Amino acid sequence: SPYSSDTTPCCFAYIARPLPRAHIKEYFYTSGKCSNPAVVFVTRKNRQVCANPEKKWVREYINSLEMS
Amino acid sequence: SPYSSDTTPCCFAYIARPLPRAHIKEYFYTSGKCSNPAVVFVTRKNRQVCANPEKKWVREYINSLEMS
Repeated sequence: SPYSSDTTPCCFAYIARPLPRAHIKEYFYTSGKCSNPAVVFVTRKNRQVCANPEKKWVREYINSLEMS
Repeated sequence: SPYSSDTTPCCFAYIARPLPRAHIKEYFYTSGKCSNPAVVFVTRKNRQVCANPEKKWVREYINSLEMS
């Protein structure tokens, strides 16, 4: 992008415990304007969380999110 | 902080036009886990925007936000 005036979702920490996919409205990755590329889950309570794609349940949710 | 698993509001761009303080629920600064320290306004539509403190209306809103 050329220019965007909006806060960027940069995640640096990672959660060890998994989250309730049921309460996980949607998620998304983040990088470029950050220190490292990581994932970000979002529940219905506008709650954002940082998760690494090197986990066993993390990639399980992303794959269970974008199905056919 | 020791460790926090949450996306950080890092702003790098800046808006030239001012915003409607009336629709500006609240704002906050951002830095540390970012490239540069900047301000961030938030309207009732959970809309976040990046604003520099070197403007004429920006510091006007922050000062008009935290009054006595």
